[PDB]
Amino acid sequence: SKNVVIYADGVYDMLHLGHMKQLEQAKKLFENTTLIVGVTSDNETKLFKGQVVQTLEERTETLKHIRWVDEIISPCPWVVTPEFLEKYKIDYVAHDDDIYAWLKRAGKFKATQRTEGVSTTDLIVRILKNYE
Amino acid sequence: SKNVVIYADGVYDMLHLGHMKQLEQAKKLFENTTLIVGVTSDNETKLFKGQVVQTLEERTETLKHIRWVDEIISPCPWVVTPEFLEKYKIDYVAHDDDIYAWLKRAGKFKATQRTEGVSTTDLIVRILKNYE
Ligand SMILES: O=C(O)c1ccncc1
Ligand SMILES: O=C(O)c1ccncc1
Repeated sequence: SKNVVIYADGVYDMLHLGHMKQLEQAKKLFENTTLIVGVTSDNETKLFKGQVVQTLEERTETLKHIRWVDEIISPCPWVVTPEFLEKYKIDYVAHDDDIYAWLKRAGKFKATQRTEGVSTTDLIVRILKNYE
Repeated sequence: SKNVVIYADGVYDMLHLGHMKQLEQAKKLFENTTLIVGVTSDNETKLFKGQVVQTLEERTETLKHIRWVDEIISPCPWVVTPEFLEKYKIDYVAHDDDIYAWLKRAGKFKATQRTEGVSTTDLIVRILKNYE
């Protein structure tokens, strides 16, 4: 039945299994979907969120290799607007966890979940606790 | 035309863009392929190659999220045998760079290439040279 357009934005820095579980989840919200991933720009991220270690090109080249990803918007806008939804014909925005209030109010919000500990920072911890 | 079975084995530890470029390359050796990825066991790797930081389960869960990967054998045998080719009906083995001599001799070897510097170890270097 109807193909549903899903939009998930993020930094997607040092992409780990937690990101991928999230993308798979968005991708499978409905039986027939197109998953659009948005990749935040270097400057906006570092100005609003924090340090990023991978460039925009690098963070986006990786997402191209993920099975669940159908389209990539890179760079994507930092805030999602109603115009943005209409331009890309987006039916739902998928993200963890108001700045999402207006999307919930419109019934266009689908919550997805983070997976803890599986991150690339916590992997060096493992390498490092080879040493007392 | 004919669907070609491709087999690429590896450790696939802390999967980076270099691994993924390799898998994409194997996947696209022929127009119609099935790419089988083999994931080496924890013990055999640590006994023959070196330390691995991710478990077998973890290294395999990640590969499931890669677009190019059609089938996963986990754990895969450490050495590839002619029996192994017949059991999984494999037409070509894809790997970098003899222990591949017999496969070349049989015309069943397809070379793929590593991409340098894009590895997860070299990313902490980048984080770290935030400090003089
Ligand atoms: O990663 C995030 O929370 C984010 C997503 C989209 N725009 C800005 C930040
Ligand atoms: O990563 C490798 O070189 C390897 C591949 C398959 N069997 C053992 C080692």
